[PDB]
Amino acid sequence: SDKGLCGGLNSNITKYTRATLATTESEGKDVVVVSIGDKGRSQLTRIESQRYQLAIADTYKVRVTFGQASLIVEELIKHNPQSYQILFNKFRSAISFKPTVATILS
Amino acid sequence: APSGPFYRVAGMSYLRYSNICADLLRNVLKEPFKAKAQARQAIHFRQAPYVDGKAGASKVYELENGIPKTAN
Amino acid sequence: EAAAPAGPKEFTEVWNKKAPSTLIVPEFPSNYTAVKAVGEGQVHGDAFPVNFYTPHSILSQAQKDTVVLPGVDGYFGVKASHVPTIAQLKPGVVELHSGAESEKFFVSGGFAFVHPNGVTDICVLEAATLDQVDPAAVKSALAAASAAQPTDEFEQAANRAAIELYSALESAVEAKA
Repeated sequence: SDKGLCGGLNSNITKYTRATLATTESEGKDVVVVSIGDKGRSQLTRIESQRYQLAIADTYKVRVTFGQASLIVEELIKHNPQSYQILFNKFRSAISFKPTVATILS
Repeated sequence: APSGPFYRVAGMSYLRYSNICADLLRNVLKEPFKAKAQARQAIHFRQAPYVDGKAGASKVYELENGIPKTAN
Repeated sequence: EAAAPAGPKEFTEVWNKKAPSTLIVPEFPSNYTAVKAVGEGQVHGDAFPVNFYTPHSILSQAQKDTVVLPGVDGYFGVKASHVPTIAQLKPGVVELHSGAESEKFFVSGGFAFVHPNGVTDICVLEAATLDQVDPAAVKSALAAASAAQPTDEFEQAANRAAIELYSALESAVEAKA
């Protein structure tokens, strides 16, 4: 998120970051950690500060559009990895937000 | 120097090309639908590289008419 | 050629070895779609499921009998047990016919997959119906796009995309019934 009266939402997926960022490394690979939202740069540096390279913020200020999400994606293809990991909270209902890992191979 | 379609050999990604073609369709819509399509056209965010761990340097966007048609 | 036996079910069993045992497994986008590609069925004779999408709308998800898709080779049509297809589409008109009645969306380009189970998944960005397009300002910018071609090689493609979009948009307002 950008604003932070969320209630431990921005921390549960920072916790779920290293739960998948320690899991999928079986061979000592390069990882570029990116955060969308201003509450991500303040919490991902606490775990991985040497792999944290990009900070997108001010996203939800007007609205979220696909052209905006395109430009965020084109800045992610400047680096070309072999895989992408997107960590977010899936809005299932007003009560449950089960987090998702969505993966995109190059 | 890249090999492929006319956007890809010009250095442009497919996402930029497909959004330019999305942008130019919206400029041709009916006015009860052109301005509401201008809502999903706007780009407002900012970015910042983190080369060391806490450093700075960014790129802010207050774009309304769409994704930039010119060179990035 | 099969070095990584991945998948959603495999990721659950290995993630219980590296994460804490407090956390349950993250969800995956395979857990939210019930329609697959190689899963047999989903044609039902005449009318086949057409999932015509945008980023901002689900414009159709019920079944149709034929879809005229504007591929980059040319306009092709899909019947029910069509061959599996990954088709990049030009700016053109997707025609959704149900029978005697047909709805004509003009799209900006973006792919269309026909899956082996007969499911068509049109995936475009801006899919305007031609009822909400006006035929006046299309050539007002096409005449400008026919004039402004500098030596900018990035605008070499962006003006080319500008010309071919309005030119197909010119030709697809003329033949309306």
